[PDB]
Amino acid sequence: MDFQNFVATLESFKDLKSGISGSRIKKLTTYALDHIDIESKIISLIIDYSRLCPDSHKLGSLYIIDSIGRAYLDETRSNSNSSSNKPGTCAHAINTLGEVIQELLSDAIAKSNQDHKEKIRMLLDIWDRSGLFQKSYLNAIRSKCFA
Amino acid sequence: EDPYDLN
Ligand SMILES: [Cl-]
Repeated sequence: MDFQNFVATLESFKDLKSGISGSRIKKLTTYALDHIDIESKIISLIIDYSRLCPDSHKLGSLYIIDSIGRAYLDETRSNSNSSSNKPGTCAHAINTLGEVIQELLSDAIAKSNQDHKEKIRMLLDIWDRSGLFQKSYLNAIRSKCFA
Repeated sequence: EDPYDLN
């Protein structure tokens, strides 16, 4: 599997009515765990995909972020690194996703229907409990959309 | 439906 299959895999979420496929998210995530040396490229791709995908797909874009984000997060706690400043590191990738997560969340909650708006709330809970993103960022989101 | 497991 090479980066073109990551792009192709990610491009194929567009033919899925739901925008959700656990097998393919598991492919992306396994790939993300094998190619941290190019995490910056993986990250802006999954960041940009959430900005550009259709409206009913925005939850699955945030599922892909949750899947890669929480596996990278499980590495920094097994490896005790906070290289938030070093490219090619799991610490950097989460730092990158965090700087844009609010803009992604405001847009994803905005363009979802009530069903998907609910599942985004479930996502805010896990991230709040996992420590994936700064709690202050999620609170700004929860205080304006889920309350 | 191949869904995403929230875990
Ligand atoms: Cl690490």
